[PDB]
Amino acid sequence: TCPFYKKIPGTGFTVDAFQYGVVEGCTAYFLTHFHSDHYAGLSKHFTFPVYCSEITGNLLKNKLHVQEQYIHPLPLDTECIVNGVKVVLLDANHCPGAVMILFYLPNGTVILHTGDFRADPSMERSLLADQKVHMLYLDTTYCSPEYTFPSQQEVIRFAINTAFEAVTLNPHALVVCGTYSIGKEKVFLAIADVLGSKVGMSQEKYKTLQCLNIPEINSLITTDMCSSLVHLLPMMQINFKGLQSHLKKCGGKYNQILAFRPTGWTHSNKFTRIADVIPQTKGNISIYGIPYSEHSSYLEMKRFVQWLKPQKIIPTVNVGTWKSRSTMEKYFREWKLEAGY
Ligand code: NI
Repeated sequence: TCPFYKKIPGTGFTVDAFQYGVVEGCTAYFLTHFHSDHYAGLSKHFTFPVYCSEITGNLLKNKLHVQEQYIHPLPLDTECIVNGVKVVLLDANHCPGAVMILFYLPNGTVILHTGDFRADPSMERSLLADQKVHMLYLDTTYCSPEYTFPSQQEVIRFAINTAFEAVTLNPHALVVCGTYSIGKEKVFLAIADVLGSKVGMSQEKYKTLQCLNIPEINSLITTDMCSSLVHLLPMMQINFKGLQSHLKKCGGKYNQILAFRPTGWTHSNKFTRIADVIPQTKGNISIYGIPYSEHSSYLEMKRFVQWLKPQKIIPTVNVGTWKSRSTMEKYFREWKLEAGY
């Protein structure tokens, strides 16, 4: 059954709750972003109102075939009325089209639902600055102090420098980047830009990218593999067997592959810096795991929450075990005692 952490009290709303069938008493289903664990259950046969960003709405229509009459896109940073309740959508700094949602309850309570987010100080100057938030439904993916990671900017600088050096030393080297969802587009776009190439990909992934309102996108991507020296493949194909295979397919146009695997966190984050990363190398193939995250680090999370000073926190991630739940509740209390709310 639908868990309590997906229901917004005092409303007939649910958030990211599409795999339970009809939810008794739901008059509007919000969708924070187009990642499969969040939209799981949506299809062309859905007949209830879905509220979301413009970009998520483009993906629901073109990739899922949800019918236009059930998709209600809203602009960001704008007070809107939905079924009699004032809401605002804010940029979540996650993947394209990902939002946080502010609900203004008839009783005066204000609730923020982060969806999936990477907290940033710029959020402290959004419409969140303007009033008190009583309850926070929080993306707690990396809620433990071991989780450190570098800025997105640092990671992109590393990738750009690594690729440019390799291809300038060997003009017959191929760059490959893995993907399995939207998100992390900066990795493959930044590498292609330094190499004076478009990025080449499959027809299904090009279609996906043409939904995302990225400026000048026609100048940046293509379905013609042969013309391009940065290719995208399914993350499942980013390994030696999969890459050797792929290298054959270009027909001796390339003699070396340099591949990136954008992970979230991995335990080499605890012992190594970005300046000191190394790849796995079998022959003329090298695979780099780069810690490009679209979720808050523990310190970014903690800063956000200490700034917001909510009355109550409801975790939406790692909630399945008593041990995780208890650990999270301990950090929340530390934070509140340190900051004095
Ligand atoms: Ni996500």
